[PDB]
Amino acid sequence: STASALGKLQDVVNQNAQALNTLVKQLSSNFGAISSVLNDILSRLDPPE
Amino acid sequence: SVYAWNRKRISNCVADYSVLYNSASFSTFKCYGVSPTKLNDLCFTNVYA
Repeated sequence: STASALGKLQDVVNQNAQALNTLVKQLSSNFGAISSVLNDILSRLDPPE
Repeated sequence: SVYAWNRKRISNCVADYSVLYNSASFSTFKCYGVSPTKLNDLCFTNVYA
């Protein structure tokens, strides 16, 4: 009947999932470049830049 | 005129930029975010002139 009896295990799972989610989401930052997608900047500029 | 620059919208077209590239009639031919020779591969919409 009583829920939330297994706390620590759920916390572990949530921590891991959150770490993966933020790692994936980090793939969408310009970091100071012109775009966050690599194929485009490959097909948009010359090798020097 | 110098302070009333003419503005033109170009859309729904097909145009070859190689005839513009090889032409020597332009004293200065300089691009910023796109390689001049890549202009016939990727493409966009709503060109401003």
